Amino acid sequence: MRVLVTGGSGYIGSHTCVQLLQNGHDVIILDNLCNSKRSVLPVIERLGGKHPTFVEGDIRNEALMTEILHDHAIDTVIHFAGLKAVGESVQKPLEYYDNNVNGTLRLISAMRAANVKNFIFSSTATVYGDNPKIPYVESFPTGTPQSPYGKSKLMVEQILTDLQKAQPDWSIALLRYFNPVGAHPSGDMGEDPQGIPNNLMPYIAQVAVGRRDSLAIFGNDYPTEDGTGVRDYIHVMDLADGHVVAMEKLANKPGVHIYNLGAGVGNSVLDVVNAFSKACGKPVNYHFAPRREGDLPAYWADASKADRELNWRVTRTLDEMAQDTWHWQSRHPQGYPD
Ligand SMILES: NC(=O)c1ccc[n+]([C@@H]2O[C@H](COP(=O)([O-])OP(=O)(O)OC[C@H]3O[C@@H](n4cnc5c(N)ncnc54)[C@H](O)[C@@H]3O)[C@@H](O)[C@H]2O)c1
Ligand SMILES: O=c1ccn([C@@H]2O[C@H](COP(=O)(O)OP(=O)(O)O[C@H]3O[C@H](CO)[C@@H](O)[C@H](O)[C@H]3O)[C@@H](O)[C@H]2O)c(=O)[nH]1
Ligand code: NA
Ligand code: NA
Repeated sequence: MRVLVTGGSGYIGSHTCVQLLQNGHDVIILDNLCNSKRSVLPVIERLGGKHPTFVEGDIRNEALMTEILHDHAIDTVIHFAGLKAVGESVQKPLEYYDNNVNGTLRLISAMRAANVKNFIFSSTATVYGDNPKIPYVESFPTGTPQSPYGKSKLMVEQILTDLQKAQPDWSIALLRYFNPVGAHPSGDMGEDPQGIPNNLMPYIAQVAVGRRDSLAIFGNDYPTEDGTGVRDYIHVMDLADGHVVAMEKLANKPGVHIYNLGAGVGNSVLDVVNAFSKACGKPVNYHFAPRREGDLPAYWADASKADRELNWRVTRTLDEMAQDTWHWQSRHPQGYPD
């Protein structure tokens, strides 16, 4: 199929692009590289075993999107592009609503112009809000996210649902990610955050690689087995695979298909630390710090729907997630080249 992968050079989009190419689809990446580098493209190429087309641009550019879609005879669009730093979203709301909400709206607006009607959105588990019912199920109503980032995602899910209804031939999937970690098994691709990592794993990897002193565990007084926060960690390769199936199965299937993407199991901070310590052959240094604003104690997915309906499920373990992350980090300590 002809797919447009926005944010395609980004972290999750780069691995999805490799897997799309392995399944022989025609890929066209669209990225403004505000959080990624060209240096990945070649890697995507190699690992993908085929050449994806890249266009540097912005999702907010209605006319460009509309051109790209027409020009490349796009069949479906995978939209990973946007801003996702929770914390900064609290300092700079405006920029989050503009790139996520408005960026999305520009993109879909163009889709509408080019007669494009198959779509896959990068959603979150945060949409569930502060839901005491765990694990989370798609049939639960949505709550009120603590952050502007959380909010932009949800708002986009509403806009997309409202569009789908007015234009019922559309095929829209709302892929709610949980906690994506890990890297390409080759160790040649991986998450490459610039500056201080806001996420557990990268942070961990950074301490491990020796760039950081200690991992700060935000809280130890939670209502969990070990007192640390619990999340459903999902290998990025699993994620990718899923995106490939969603796209292949959902195309031209009218409706709003909501699916949770996770391992459907919970792991605590210490758990992750332990997996990582084991993978890197040494004790990961950490200490306990206070609770992180906004943080929820524990949650994980109920990913039965994806299983039944798409026949999709996670095949990688927590161990590999740590191993592959260590491999990457250790093989490319400076990340992707300038
Ligand atoms: N990684 C996570 O922890 C998390 C959890 C759930 C949701 N997601 C979502 O999935 C998507 C991908 O996340 P990720 O980890 O790969 O993020 P990422 O930063 O690695 O991917 C974003 C990419 O999009 C590009 N970009 C940003 N805004 C742009 C714009 N307006 N126009 C064009 N390109 C733009 C960035 O350069 C980057 O390549 C995002 O929407 C994110 O909200 C990921
Ligand atoms: O240095 C750190 C970082 C994280 N944590 C804890 O680790 C868990 C994971 O936190 P983190 O990796 O930052 O993930 P999230 O808070 O779980 O949010 C990520 O995943 C969310 C969906 O679950 C999305 O809303 C966001 O896009 C995404 O960045 C949490 O309980 C944190 O308190 C620490 O103790 N120390
Ligand atoms: Na502020
Ligand atoms: Na960062």
